[PDB]
Amino acid sequence: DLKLPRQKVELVAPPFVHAHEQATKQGPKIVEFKLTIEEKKVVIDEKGTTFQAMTFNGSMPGPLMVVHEGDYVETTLVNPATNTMPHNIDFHSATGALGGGALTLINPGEQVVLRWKATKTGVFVYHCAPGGPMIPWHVVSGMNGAVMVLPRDGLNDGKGHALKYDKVYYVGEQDMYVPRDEKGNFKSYDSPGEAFTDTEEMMKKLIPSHVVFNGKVGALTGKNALTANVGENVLIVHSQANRDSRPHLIGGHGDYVWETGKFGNAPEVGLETWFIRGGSAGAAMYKFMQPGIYAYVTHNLIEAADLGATAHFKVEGKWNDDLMTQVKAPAEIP
Amino acid sequence: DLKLPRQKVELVAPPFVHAHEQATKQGPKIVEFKLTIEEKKVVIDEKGTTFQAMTFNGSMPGPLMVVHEGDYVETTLVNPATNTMPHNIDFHSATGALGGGALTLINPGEQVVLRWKATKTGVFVYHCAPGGPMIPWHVVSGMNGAVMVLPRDGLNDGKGHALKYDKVYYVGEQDMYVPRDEKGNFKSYDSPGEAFTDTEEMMKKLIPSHVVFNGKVGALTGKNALTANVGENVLIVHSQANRDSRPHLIGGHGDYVWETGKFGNAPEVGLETWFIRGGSAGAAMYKFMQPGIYAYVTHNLIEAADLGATAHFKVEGKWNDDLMTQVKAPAEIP
Amino acid sequence: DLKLPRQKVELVAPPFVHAHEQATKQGPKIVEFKLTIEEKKVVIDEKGTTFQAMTFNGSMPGPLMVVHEGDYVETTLVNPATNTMPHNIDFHSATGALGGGALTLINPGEQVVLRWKATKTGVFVYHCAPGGPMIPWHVVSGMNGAVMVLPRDGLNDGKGHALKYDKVYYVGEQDMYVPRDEKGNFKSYDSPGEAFTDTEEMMKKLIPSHVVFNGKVGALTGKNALTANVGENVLIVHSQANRDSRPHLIGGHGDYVWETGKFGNAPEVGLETWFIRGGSAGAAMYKFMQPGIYAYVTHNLIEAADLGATAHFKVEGKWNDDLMTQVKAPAEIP
Ligand SMILES: OC[C@H]1O[C@@](CO)(O[C@H]2O[C@H](CO)[C@@H](O)[C@H](O)[C@H]2O)[C@@H](O)[C@@H]1O
Ligand SMILES: OC[C@H]1O[C@@](CO)(O[C@H]2O[C@H](CO)[C@@H](O)[C@H](O)[C@H]2O)[C@@H](O)[C@@H]1O
Ligand SMILES: OC[C@H]1O[C@@](CO)(O[C@H]2O[C@H](CO)[C@@H](O)[C@H](O)[C@H]2O)[C@@H](O)[C@@H]1O
Ligand SMILES: [Cu+2]
Ligand SMILES: [Cu+2]
Ligand SMILES: [Cu+2]
Ligand SMILES: [Cu+2]
Ligand SMILES: [Cu+2]
Ligand SMILES: [Cu+2]
Repeated sequence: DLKLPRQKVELVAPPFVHAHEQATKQGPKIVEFKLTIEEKKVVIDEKGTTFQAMTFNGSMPGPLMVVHEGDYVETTLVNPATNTMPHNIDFHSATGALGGGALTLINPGEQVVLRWKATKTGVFVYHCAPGGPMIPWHVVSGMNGAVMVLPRDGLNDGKGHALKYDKVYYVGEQDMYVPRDEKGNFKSYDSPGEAFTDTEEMMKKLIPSHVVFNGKVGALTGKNALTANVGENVLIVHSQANRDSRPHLIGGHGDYVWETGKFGNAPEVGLETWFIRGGSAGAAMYKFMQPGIYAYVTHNLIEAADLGATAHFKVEGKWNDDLMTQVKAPAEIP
Repeated sequence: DLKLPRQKVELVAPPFVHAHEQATKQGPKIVEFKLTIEEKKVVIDEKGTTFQAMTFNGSMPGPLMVVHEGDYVETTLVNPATNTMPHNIDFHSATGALGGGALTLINPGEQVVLRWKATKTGVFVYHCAPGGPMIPWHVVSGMNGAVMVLPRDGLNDGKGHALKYDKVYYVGEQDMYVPRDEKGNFKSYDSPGEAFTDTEEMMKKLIPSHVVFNGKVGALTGKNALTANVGENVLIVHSQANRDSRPHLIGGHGDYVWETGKFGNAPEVGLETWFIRGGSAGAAMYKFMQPGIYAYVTHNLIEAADLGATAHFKVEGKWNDDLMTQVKAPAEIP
Repeated sequence: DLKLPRQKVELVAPPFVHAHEQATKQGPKIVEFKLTIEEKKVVIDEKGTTFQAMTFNGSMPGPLMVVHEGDYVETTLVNPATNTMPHNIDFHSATGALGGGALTLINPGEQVVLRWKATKTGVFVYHCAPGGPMIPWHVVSGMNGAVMVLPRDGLNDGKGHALKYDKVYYVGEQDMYVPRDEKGNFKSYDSPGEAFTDTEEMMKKLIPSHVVFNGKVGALTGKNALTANVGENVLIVHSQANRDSRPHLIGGHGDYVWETGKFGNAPEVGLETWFIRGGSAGAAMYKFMQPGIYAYVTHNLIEAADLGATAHFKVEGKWNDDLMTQVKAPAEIP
């Protein structure tokens, strides 16, 4: 007999986040979301390597869901008949039934509706988990995203001061396991089922072939670079459902970071690089001080430069010579 | 001339913990423990793979030792003549002599008695360390456990409030390196000595064949699942003497977590997944809110599902529909 | 028009650190440093394995630079014509232009002068980053070091009390990727360019052949052991520009640790093992209580004992039997 107001959310594809309030005068609501599973072959690199992806809402990562502490999150999970496998959903933000996984197993052609109370604040992973060896395989195939549960008074610095972001981006990092043939080329497969045996053999060796942001090498570069202006406070939510990551903003800092991702704890200040434990999401806020190109990377630089894990920010504004200056340009040695 | 009262402890096999007080009105005591080394071939998986184990007290992990700050811990380490190698013990809780290792090297047929003052609170690893390349080999063969040093006033939340657990479990995670033959089957050996060359070659490649809790795949499942009731506050001590781990309670949380494991620091609150640095123990407390099956995993899901690192909790009590409910069971899509 | 006093620093090779004040009554200064790049073939192990190194100032790690909050750091980077490749420098302590990398790219025969304002306190990595796949390759070839930015009032414990160290050491950990030939011996190369193809293939597999402190197996052992006396408070700065590490002082503790390395955050107390995220530096302070040999390791014990990552401390002073004692020496079992 839960008679609270209902609110529908129109999810948007990462790295963007659906519109939301930080601090709110709204009381608890039932917030309604819909996720539709899509299994699909996608291209993950600039060489044309293909991958058997499985996704929530067609994206890797799945979209970021944003609610406030004490809301009830009501998700309709849909598994169309065009898919081949059973799927479910496990929210790390939720309490009971394996995070919802034990209540959401659906075959192709079915849907289910789960409600959970958002009793814990922070950013949290959600992922598919349809039992046994299928659990890692569905997650590393792309079936993961995140939810953010905000305090109703918004974020704070642990010393009584509000922290308000001007914009938020969600960076979902994906470790992928694409097998190679005898001569050393990546293999292509006709279905997720056909990719399973070779993929699992590689998975158990624990070394990914690719580590990407937003589903593909270079996804968050060029036309699709992240953007900001000097003076803007940007929140970057970072998740990794299976493997550790160490985010770093090249040329910047984490001014306020929740590396374990949970807003009941004060943020740490002034970090160079932070650590996202596999199976979690974290968040870092930075106020841009300088214009120009920044790279956002995992600071295993082999992964960042060679395996795919680099995003860019393009930042507009005025250069600050007090903070940094080229005193003397490259010249011949005296 | 140390004339304090003596107290003997009867150690018990993991995941259980010998009986102890949290807050105590006892003053410092000399607490007496005995560990007897056993080298033994064991089965580590449901396929019948064997492993040359080396253990404290016949178990992997070694038993949890519990004392209070300011106690003196007096350990009799015994290396029976039925063993083949020298062994020792290094306590991360202890100060000096390589943690005791430099004072406890014993050949088969010898015993030694070490006393150390428990000046640092928290959970800490202990492990064998008999010099050079033998150090990693004895540890990854199973020669590690943990000790817990409690404040005399018990645990607190860093904000002045007591945190009392209703029960404690010790989960020791073991990375194992079992070599394979040409056709790809795991190899069996007649002695630890015979397993050494092949095992060391694999170890140096840094990828385990198995990652297990309590010594074997499935050790903490079925009849041997962990248990709780709705409303019980459970402390889970987690150690990993060689390699990082990222614990996660599927369907729950870490309500209070000391991921670096040291009680001089306030716990973090409301975590989804925490991080145990290789060479350390950590502790997490959770009050169960929902009945049913939970899985406790490292959230590298490949390790958890495919390499062995999953435990279960079976929890009794009343389902809470406010926290989670299946609004609509699986049905055909409209 | 920046008219502050100038101060030159004479850098010294790691693990030592150039002389500096902790708390200072000096105001902001322009502190002047010079780094000269050297590409050179070096021996990294006791078997005589060679490696194509690239370094700042001829050392791995590069020297520790020490300044105070609000200083301006003016670095002359020199790339002599005896080198073969372009190089640059990226300071994680700096704000803008990819940490300075976008302003410091120099060919063999050129130098550049960069100034940045030290607005963030802590220890921070610096490394070369000359674009694309070259970034990881130059870093894992040895082109990284660290800078320490002290509060002007020196270090504190977060509870109002000064923490003053008696001496500081800088331990730079390097993951190295040396390829093997068919029969399994490590390969030697005539130039960094010639080592590139084989080295990159190995790098992308993410498993190092060697993990060393101060450039070589055994660098910080024997005549070159670290030293202290009972009663001395020693700060150990640890960096790792590419890969995670888990420092541990065998027989000691981290009395005060900033594992994310940033002095705006209070240190954690009483750690056994701490965690240095790849792409960062951290710092730990310990007051020695016992004489004798200590080992300082990463507590992946395979890396420590088998791949090269062990340093020693030799500590003078009086043994404390209250803290630890051998109650009974090794004797035959009754
Ligand atoms: O040329 C035959 C020879 O090649 C190997 C690979 O070294 O196997 C290749 O050819 C087989 C027969 O065509 C294929 O089945 C196999 O997939 C392919 O690798 C050898 O095993 C074989 O003797
Ligand atoms: O059949 C001989 C042929 O097999 C190889 C493996 O490819 O070696 C196998 O046989 C050897 C002789 O019986 C064994 O010593 C060895 O352990 C086994 O792998 C080849 O090396 C050999 O030419
Ligand atoms: O002995 C020839 C035989 O050896 C292999 C390695 O198994 O190749 C070796 O010899 C080649 C010719 O000398 C070299 O080019 C190569 O580098 C070396 O590995 C086989 O490929 C070849 O059939
Ligand atoms: Cu799925
Ligand atoms: Cu999960
Ligand atoms: Cu041993
Ligand atoms: Cu140890
Ligand atoms: Cu360089
Ligand atoms: Cu960097």
